Amino acid sequence: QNMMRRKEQEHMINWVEKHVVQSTIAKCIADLKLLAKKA
Amino acid sequence: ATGRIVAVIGAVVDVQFDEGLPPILNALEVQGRETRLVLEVAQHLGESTVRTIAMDGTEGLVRGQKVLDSGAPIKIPVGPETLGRIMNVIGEPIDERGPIKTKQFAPIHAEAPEFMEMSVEQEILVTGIKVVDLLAPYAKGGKIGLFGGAGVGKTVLIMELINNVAKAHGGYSVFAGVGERTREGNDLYHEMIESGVINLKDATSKVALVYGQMNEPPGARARVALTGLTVAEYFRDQEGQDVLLFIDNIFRFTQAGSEVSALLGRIPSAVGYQPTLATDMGTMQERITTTKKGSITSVQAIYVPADDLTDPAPATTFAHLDATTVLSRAIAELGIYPAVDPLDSTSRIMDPNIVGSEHYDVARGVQKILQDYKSLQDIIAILGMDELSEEDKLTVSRARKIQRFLSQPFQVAEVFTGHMGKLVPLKETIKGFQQILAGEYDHLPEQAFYMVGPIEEAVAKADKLA
Amino acid sequence: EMSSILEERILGADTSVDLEETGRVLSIGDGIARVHGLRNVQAEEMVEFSSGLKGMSLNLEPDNVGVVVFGNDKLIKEGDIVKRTGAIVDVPVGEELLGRVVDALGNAIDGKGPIGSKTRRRVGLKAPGIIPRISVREPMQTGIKAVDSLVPIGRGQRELIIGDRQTGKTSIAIDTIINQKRFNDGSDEKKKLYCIYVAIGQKRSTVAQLVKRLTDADAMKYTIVVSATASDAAPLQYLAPYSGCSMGEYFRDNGKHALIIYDDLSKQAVAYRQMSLLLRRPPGREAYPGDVFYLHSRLLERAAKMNDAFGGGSLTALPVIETQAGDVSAYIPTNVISITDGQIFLETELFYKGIRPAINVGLSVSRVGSAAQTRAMKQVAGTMKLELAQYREVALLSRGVRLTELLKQGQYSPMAIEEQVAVIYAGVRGYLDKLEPSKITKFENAFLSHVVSQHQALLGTIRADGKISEQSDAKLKEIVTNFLAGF
Amino acid sequence: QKLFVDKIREYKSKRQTSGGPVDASSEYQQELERELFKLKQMFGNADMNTFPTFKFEDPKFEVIEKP
Ligand SMILES: Nc1ncnc2c1ncn2[C@@H]1O[C@H](COP(=O)(O)OP(=O)(O)OP(=O)(O)O)[C@@H](O)[C@H]1O
Ligand SMILES: [Mg+2]
Repeated sequence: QNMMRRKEQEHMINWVEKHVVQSTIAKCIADLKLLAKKA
Repeated sequence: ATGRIVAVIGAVVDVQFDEGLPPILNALEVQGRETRLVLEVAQHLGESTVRTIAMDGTEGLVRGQKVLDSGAPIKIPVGPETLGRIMNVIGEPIDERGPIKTKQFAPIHAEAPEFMEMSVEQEILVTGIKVVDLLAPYAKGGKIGLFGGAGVGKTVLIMELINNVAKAHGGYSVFAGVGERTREGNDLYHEMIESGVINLKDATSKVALVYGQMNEPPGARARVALTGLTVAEYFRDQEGQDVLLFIDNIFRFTQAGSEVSALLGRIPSAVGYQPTLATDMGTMQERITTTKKGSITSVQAIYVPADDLTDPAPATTFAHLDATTVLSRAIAELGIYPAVDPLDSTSRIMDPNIVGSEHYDVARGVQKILQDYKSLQDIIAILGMDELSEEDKLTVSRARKIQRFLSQPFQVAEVFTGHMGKLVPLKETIKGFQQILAGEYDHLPEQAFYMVGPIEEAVAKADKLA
Repeated sequence: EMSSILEERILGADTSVDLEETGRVLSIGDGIARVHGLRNVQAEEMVEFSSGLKGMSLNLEPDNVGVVVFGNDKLIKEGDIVKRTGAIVDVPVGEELLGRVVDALGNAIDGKGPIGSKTRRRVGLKAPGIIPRISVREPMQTGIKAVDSLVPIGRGQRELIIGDRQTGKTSIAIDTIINQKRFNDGSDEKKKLYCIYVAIGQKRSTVAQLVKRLTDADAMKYTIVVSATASDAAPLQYLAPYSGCSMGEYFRDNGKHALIIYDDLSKQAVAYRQMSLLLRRPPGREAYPGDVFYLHSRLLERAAKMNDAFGGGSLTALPVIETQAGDVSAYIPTNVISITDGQIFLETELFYKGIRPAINVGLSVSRVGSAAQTRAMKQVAGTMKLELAQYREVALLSRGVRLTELLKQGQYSPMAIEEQVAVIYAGVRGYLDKLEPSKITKFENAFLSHVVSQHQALLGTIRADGKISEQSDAKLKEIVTNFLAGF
Repeated sequence: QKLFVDKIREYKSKRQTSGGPVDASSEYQQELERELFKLKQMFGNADMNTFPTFKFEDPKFEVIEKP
């Protein structure tokens, strides 16, 4: 049972970041402003 | 990416790329070359230049030739149909029998299996050969040194190991031909076709052949062992088999690495070997292991240069060896086959914690009795063969019956000799030698313990002497 | 489990971005990366490559930085970005490492998750000076009769295990690690010994089986294993001993007692020779660099014994050296003999002749020695050593044969000091001078079982007192004579 | 905090997996059968799911009186 659990977890992790594989720079500008504050 | 050759110095070739540099250990293919010339990246010199070593002849290379990058180190065709088939470092068929229509290609230069993938219990690989499974047992995922020569039959021992491991277990075999003489390679090909290990007309071949001959550049002779290792790793990691990988000489692997590092301009070390001798041997031998998926057991013929066992090449190879079989010509002159020297053959798994106290004690007793027989032999050289000791001649005949019982008919030698090939399980070997040590088979004559299987065949023969 | 992912791995995920200092790889090759940039990088500072690899800033040059790559240079290309870490090369230390198998950089390779270490310690620290140290006094018990009697090892010592291949050096170290279980489970916290086993250039299967032997004996719970095996990069096999030594210096500095095994130092010297020759440095004897002595001596000098003003801790080192054909007058063997405090010569003649452990008593020495024995072991082992010297001189003779067969021992069988003292007593007072030799071991076995099954009180008194008093002397005398009458 | 609201959408997608035990694979099974094969093979060699029934054997004995 624990080995099946670990292997299902592994396939889930590579599938979730395959999901990101299939998938807006407002955060980029925000980080820019933050770094500008970092002087 | 596509680069251009900017330097050709013997077997090293410096290429220059415009946009995408290939990483180290990557196969570049030269364009326009009539054959398939493959360079392997060994260095990044800067200025977008890349130093490589060629896997073939470099004649006719022009500064400016187009060199196309592949992306993978070197991809050889792996699959269940490389068996009974010859290929070279690049993975192309050598045997003039058509292409290898396999399904997948594996890259050479893999990583040794992780720590957590190592199986942790030492286990004997039963080979069905009496003298080996009794006195110097092979370990699963181990390395074995064949200290044989030409006179004593060594090709027969190799073919019989292939046959047994294929039958007892379900394991296929790979034979790497590092730095091998083309004449001897052809001889071995035809001997393995004859003895049925290779089948030219069926799909029942038990061995895949990989050869890097002596007329090939140091890069080839250095990567051919890795090619064989890759075609064995496929079987292990994708079929759960217990593969048997032979390396017809490991010293030529070492010396080819030495030549390669010399060509690249590196400063030599003790005696002249590469500075990376230990790591180059390790990155290869560490892939011959027993993983949780299967195992690869390696039989590596060893040449000892200048007969110095402290030379850096055999002294760095012996760090990886787990067993050792010595094919003496002296034992063969006595008429014993396989001519494995029972006293000079060693194994690291011989201790009672691994093979059990029963196996350990039977083998220890056989060893001690053989040593005492050679002692009583040099004292019989007195020419005064008498029996002022009852136990002395008792043990003399016991040990003669033993050292003849360490003889066995091999299946692969069933066409040359009418004797049938009798592979014997481990427990039957232990039991038979236990009986002969307990003094039971005294009434039996001597020659009924010659070219026999288990003791059942021995007593059947003894009866049939009349 | 699903939320073992969104656990904090997402929320707490270091998804920061910071103004980092960088360099650009000019040329990777021979395990060295010429890197352009890194203007403010420090000498011996750890940098991180684009592939997640790590390296040490060796050569600060005017126009570039030479970086030693801790891993395969296959994963580095020209043009890769190299970030500073601002930290001189250091490893995680602490008690959270006990039970863990790690590689030379402190990363777990046992699949049990990350090491929860809170402290980091530099790998290239300087050994303690003259004042912080104090002479070796406390015994470091190995559980091997031959070692614990004739070649005693104290806490804070450096004792070489030198010998050919396959002569039982790793077995001696593994038994020394297993033997500390009787102390680590007890009550006195000044007798606990935390063991560290650095495996350099070894077969990874051998290290896995070693961890198995330690787990079956329940010795992993107090043991760190640093593994830089045969297939790992030469810089990693170079670094592994200093990583292990810092993990042990953590215990040495906090009033605890560590033991460290380097298995072996010959392979670290070979890895350093590879690195030096690839750096085009001038090769000396046997092509070794000029500073291979410094290589081993700055390492074995950190195994000290602090005084009670610096915590009172210690760190014992058992470096292993493999000789070729029994040559001890080689370069690296004599270097480490110059560094350590003694040797344990294992012989191939003795090992092949069934004498295991194959310790050469005439050549094994311990410069500290007597100052770190118990009183009872001293009482019996003095006479044993005198009689063994007498026997090797004339090679009484029967007494010597009896004693040398009394020194044989089994693998994975470390004896407590009381039982070693009992056996050596039964051997050294003559009580088997007339028993023919081949039964001795048998007798020994039976005898000790007797003494442990029924006379536990005598052994307990020996344990409490440390010496074998006249009362206990006559008691053990009647015990052994009664058994011999029974035997 | 754009990438957390990235990730947990994907995590919820992966959660839609009671209809498919291993999240739309039709692969990674060919090796799981082999790995469990080894697993069962040497964890035992019987119907490990079951409870065991036990055959016992009892000692040998001989003539021990004065012959
Ligand atoms: N004290 C002992 N008693 C009996 N047998 C022993 C003893 N020590 C070792 N052996 C046996 O001899 C073998 C030697 O193995 P060991 O690892 O201890 O030697 P080594 O010096 O480390 O050789 P290597 O260089 O290969 O590591 C052991 O596997 C074991 O089977
Ligand atoms: Mg060892």
